[PDB]
Amino acid sequence: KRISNCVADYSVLYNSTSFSTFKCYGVSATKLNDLCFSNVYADSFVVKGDDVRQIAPGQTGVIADYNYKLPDDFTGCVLAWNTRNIDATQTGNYNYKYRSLRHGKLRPFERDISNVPFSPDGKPCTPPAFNCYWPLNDYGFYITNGIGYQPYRVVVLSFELLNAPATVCGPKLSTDLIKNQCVNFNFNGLTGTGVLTPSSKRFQPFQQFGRDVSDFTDSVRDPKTSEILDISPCSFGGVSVITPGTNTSSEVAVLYQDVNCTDVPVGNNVFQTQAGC
Amino acid sequence: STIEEQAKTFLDKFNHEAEDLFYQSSLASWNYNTNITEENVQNMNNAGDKWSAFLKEQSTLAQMYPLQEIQNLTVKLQLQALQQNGSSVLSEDKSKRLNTILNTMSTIYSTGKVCNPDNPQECLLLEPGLNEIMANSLDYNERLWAWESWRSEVGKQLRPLYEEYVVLKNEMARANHYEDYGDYWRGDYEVNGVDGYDYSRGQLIEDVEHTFEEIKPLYEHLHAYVRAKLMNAYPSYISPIGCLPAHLLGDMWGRFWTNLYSLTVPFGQKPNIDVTDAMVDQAWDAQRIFKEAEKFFVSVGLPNMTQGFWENSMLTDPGNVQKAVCHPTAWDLGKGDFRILMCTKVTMDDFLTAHHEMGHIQYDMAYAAQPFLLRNGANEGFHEAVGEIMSLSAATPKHLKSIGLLSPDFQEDNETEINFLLKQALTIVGTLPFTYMLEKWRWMVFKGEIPKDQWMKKWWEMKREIVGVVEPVPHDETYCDPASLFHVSNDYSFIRYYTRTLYQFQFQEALCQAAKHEGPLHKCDISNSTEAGQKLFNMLRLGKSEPWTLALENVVGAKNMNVRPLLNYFEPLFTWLKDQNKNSFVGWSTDWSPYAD
Ligand SMILES: *[C@@H]1O[C@H](CO)[C@@H](O)[C@H](O)[C@H]1NC(C)=O
Ligand SMILES: *[C@@H]1O[C@H](CO)[C@@H](O)[C@H](O)[C@H]1NC(C)=O
Ligand SMILES: *[C@@H]1O[C@H](CO)[C@@H](O)[C@H](O)[C@H]1NC(C)=O
Repeated sequence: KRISNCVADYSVLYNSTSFSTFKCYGVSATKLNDLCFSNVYADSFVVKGDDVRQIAPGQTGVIADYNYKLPDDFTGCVLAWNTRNIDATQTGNYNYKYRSLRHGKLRPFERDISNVPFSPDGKPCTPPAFNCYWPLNDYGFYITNGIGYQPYRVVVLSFELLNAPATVCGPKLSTDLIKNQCVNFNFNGLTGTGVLTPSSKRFQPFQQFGRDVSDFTDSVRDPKTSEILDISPCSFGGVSVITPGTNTSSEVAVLYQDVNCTDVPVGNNVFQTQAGC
Repeated sequence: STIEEQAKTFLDKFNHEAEDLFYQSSLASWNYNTNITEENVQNMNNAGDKWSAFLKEQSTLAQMYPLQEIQNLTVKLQLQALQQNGSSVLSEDKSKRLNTILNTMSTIYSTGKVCNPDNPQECLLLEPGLNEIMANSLDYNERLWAWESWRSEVGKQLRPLYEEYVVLKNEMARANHYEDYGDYWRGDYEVNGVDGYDYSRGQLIEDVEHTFEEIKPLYEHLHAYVRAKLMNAYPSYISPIGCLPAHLLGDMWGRFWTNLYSLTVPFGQKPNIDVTDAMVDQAWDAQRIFKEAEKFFVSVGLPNMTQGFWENSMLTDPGNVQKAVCHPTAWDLGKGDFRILMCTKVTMDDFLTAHHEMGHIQYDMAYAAQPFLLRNGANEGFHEAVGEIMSLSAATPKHLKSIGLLSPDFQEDNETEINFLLKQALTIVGTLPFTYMLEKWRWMVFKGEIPKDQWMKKWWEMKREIVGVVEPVPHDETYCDPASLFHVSNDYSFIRYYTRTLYQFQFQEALCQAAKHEGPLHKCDISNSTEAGQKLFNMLRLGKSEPWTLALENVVGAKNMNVRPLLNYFEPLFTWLKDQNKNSFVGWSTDWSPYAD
């Protein structure tokens, strides 16, 4: 199962469904939202209680190997929850069958829905034949059944991260704005340093990133809120010392040649000149 | 690909299909057991017959696999189990004839009843009614009449059926290349081809005789003491040097001797060991008894019980329209479904029976990981022995003091100690000669050491000789008293109880070895220490994958059947018996009889 353009936060996951088993083998378990999923494979199935641990990377089981193989290569999550009532009946739900025995383990991300008798000699024969023995045996799923074969519903999310268009990719929390400050900025993956102000430039709606005759970025649309931000480079001046003759005295004064008396770190008195502060 | 690979393939398909099939069979059985109704029994013979026919039809395929090709022992025993045809390999007429005669036995013996001689309206069956009076009544005539009538009304109806039964069962045994049905029983412990962990069939008789030779003096002293106490309770009825009447032993056939305690109490002026009154005092129900049993299981190291047991099983007597049998039975069903049937009252005997069946189901849960037809005891006696271990350990005062009854200031004088030893010894000892005589008598009936018109004379003569019990009235060839017993007419061997009894004290000593036991074997409790837990668990799960010999040498470190643990358990009580009976005669005379004088 592939999901698209959403968050997959664990908090909302918990309310809808509660997992008795909630563990990501290949990735972080809690941050199901952080991970940026592309062509994710959310694999839903029903297995008996002992088969729940069998279908897991690092542990190879005949039910796992010949029905839904989990080698270490994928990164994924096992999510099991108790569904005994729905998947079992006092008469017995024979809907589910397990391939208890098969010639070879499934390839990674390989499916087999075949119901054809297993050949012990390796040559398939007709089901009525004595030599061929069916691999798919019906699940023992009863309301009266004990934990040994009690039904449980397990989904394993196996995914190749960014092996396709990224689709389940949690949007991070946004430090949306800052005003009149030399800081770093990230316009939706556009990172730089400068002073930020509101922008009175009517960008064409289709284009979002600006540029200048100086070839630098005047302004660009805020992704979170489609409002434009003006960018200017941070202030840089050359400190120049004024002094009388060192013979005359030792006192000095400093000139900051292109900045107003605001941004100077700061000397008792300040005086702003057309030159600088 | 190879022979063993395809054998494993077939056996694993057999596991994965027989799981559901026998689970359906046991579901129908359980529906019959929790609800006795014609629809339930009609469900019972559908899946049960489907299971028997499944075994036969897949044996027709397993027999195609040769047996003498697998070097391994794990799957070779599975092939042996599937290749055993069971009871369906005979001539077409005679196999079904023996089956329907056995079914007729199971019907008539179980539903039979006896009627008042002067009133053909007062008619009652065996259980209850007859066993309760012959366990507590002081009337000679009442007990004698019940004892005679139960063997008269249905024993006659079972005698010709038993006459056909011995012949047809021996023919079935011969068709399966056995000596007799006694050899079939001796073939239950039949492991082969191990060269050191092996066990023959006649060696069963050898061991039983050799380990009962040590019981004979202890049982002789106990028989002398119980004859003296029967003098005390039933004066002017028995010879001081003779044997015992068959209706004064608490039960129908003299099997269980616990009921004699009210009339064989050594020192009645001392506090009682029976805690049924204490259990009534706290107004306990079945649920509290079973939960306390499970807590004691946790204390020794065995796990809690699953949701299915407390969600499915029947624990109290219904009484209402949904009437059902109430015999204590553990039920292995697979699929994590391990159940128990007991209609439990507030009784100390019921407490120990609850522990007994809890131990059986704990054993079943431990070996649940075994293959489906190896999901059973390594032999027949180990299941019962493990079940009785918990009853024996729980019966000690060291466990009652921790239960909550019997306020924890309990004295440790020799008076109540000897009382408890004798109370346990009645059952433990007096069940052994009866087991010996019944098993040997049936073995030689099936073998042919008794002419078919000599069954009863020899049966009662060895009740006199081995058990020291005399029939109060003469019996002709018309009756059949052994067939008037549950295990003879319902296809159950009896030596499994002897193995239970001996392995019971063997496992007692084994579980006290690691439990830092300080006193003699009688005060030993396996509670609160988990080392006995894994020491019994390295038994509790092997199943029929390994023989009982390897398992027994891992448990107690012994190779052969031994009763010396029982002798050392009862040795202080043996000295007490020798001291007490100095004014009486130790032994019994087979010539005396209530009808011979
Ligand atoms: C984003 O959502 C907020 C919350 O309502 C809203 O105020 C803002 O205008 C939205 N911006 C865009 C670009 O959709
Ligand atoms: C510093 O000034 C004083 C007085 O004007 C003079 O005497 C001296 O030579 C001067 N020294 C230097 C290094 O200019
Ligand atoms: C410095 O601040 C003053 C007062 O806010 C302002 O008039 C001046 O334009 C600022 N400097 C520059 C370079 O804009």
